[PDB]
Amino acid sequence: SRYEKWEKIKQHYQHWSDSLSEEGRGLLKKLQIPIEPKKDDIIHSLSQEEKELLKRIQIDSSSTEEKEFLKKLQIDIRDSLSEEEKELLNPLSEKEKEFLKKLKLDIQPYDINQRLQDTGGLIDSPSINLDVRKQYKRDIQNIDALLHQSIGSTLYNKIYLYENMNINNLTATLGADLVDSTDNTKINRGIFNEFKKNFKYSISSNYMIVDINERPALDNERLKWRIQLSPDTRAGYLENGKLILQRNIGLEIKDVQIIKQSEKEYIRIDAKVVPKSKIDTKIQEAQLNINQEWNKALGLPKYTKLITFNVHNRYASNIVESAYLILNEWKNNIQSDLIKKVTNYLVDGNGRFVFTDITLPNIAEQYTHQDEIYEQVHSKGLYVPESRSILLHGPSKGVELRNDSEGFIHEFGHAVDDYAGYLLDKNQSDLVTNSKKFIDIFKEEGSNLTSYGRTNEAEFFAEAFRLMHSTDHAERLKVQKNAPKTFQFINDQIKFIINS
Ligand SMILES: COCc1cccc(S(=O)(=O)N(CC(C)C)[C@@H](C(=O)NO)C(C)C)c1
Ligand SMILES: [Zn+2]
Repeated sequence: SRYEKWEKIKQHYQHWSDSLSEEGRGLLKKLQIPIEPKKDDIIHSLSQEEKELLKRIQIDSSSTEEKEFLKKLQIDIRDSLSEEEKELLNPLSEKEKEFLKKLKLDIQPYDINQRLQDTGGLIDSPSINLDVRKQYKRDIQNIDALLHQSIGSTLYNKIYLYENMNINNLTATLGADLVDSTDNTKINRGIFNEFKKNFKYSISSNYMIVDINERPALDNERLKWRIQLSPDTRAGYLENGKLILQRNIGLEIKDVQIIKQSEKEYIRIDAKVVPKSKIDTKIQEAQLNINQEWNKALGLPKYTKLITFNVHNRYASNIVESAYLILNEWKNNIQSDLIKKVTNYLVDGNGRFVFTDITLPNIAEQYTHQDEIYEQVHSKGLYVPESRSILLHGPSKGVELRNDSEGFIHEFGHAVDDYAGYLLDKNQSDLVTNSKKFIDIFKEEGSNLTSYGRTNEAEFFAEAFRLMHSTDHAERLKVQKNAPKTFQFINDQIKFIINS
């Protein structure tokens, strides 16, 4: 019985609940309901030239919510003028982006669970204001102290706990086409099998909030987790039949099936709570294995640390399994000599291929070279010349690209750009796209390739490189055709690098 099971759990935690102080309850409430920014106070703090700038700016050219909040911000600023003006109003200026980069630090909500997920538990990551960073730390530590009572040896194997979830949260890449296009009540059997094949374990770095009784799905809640706790899993009762689980727990995926609820298809994920260290072990074992493979394959020292698994979140095992596929497509589409030469260069600078489910501003390969948070970047992928590293963020959705394999190759094009400029002058060590020859090439052919390739010389080069190494024959030819100077320039650098 649903209501019986509910009361039985509430009872188990009744003394715990009644013992909560005023600050303890408010802390638990603040966690469930994050404190949103005050858009009135934000707008008030802007100069009226910045308001006009924020009024007419196309904000999506830069999170979706950040753009949605800014659009919520813009709409609130725009609701004082004409109807005709608003209907009319419906890359960036370097004045515009430079403005948004500083505005991003003022619109961040105080969200404990989000701070944990983004950092993967590494809350000392210098990606937010120090004072706020210390505030999260106090709350998190205090919540840890609150969640001290375990589920117990009696209840752990007599109950199931449930969690409805949006697919895009795990990976927005597969979430785009896991629902059948022809029939949205159906799940694409193809993607499901791959999804199921690579999900063997999961990690929760924040506080999971689960339902005692299964709640009917909302709009984009196509994932329905069924969780069995372990006897010493620490938790707390929340009002309206919910449990808050301790942070830093591991989940073994026991079964992934397609089920039917109300003539619509959902994915059920059965998972059992295990020690997080047990899963961290499997991750570290996988990290050492993939490095052993690629050290031999690349002609590198046996113990070279090149590939990093910075994995802390709910779709952990796929981040691991995707890195294998990504590097394989990378190996297949790029000359082995171009690869070895450039990779050895990265290793000289103690570089890494970082595959992670935490946000890039919280990746040490970035923030140790980027002190200003307004210069810190989150995106699907990145190349950081200061650390000679490629960073790839699994969960997020990427701009204009299909899979992550194309994303990595694009990032590798950045390393090629780097290495080309180094060989050109080993004392200056600048990017070859900063050379005047390529600059003029960009001024001409810079608008022929992909939309994002129009951003700058470095980006144009990377996009060009990616398309020149695509599996699609047509897109290789488009570069050779629409950007012949760029096409030849890269082949020049590739020849240059190999013959070193
Ligand atoms: C499905 O994955 C797609 C994907 C893979 C890798 C990176 C990204 S990206 O973040 O959108 N991205 C631009 C794209 C076109 C490479 C970043 C970038 O120029 N890196 O060097 C750019 C925003 C800084 C997306
Ligand atoms: Zn790029």
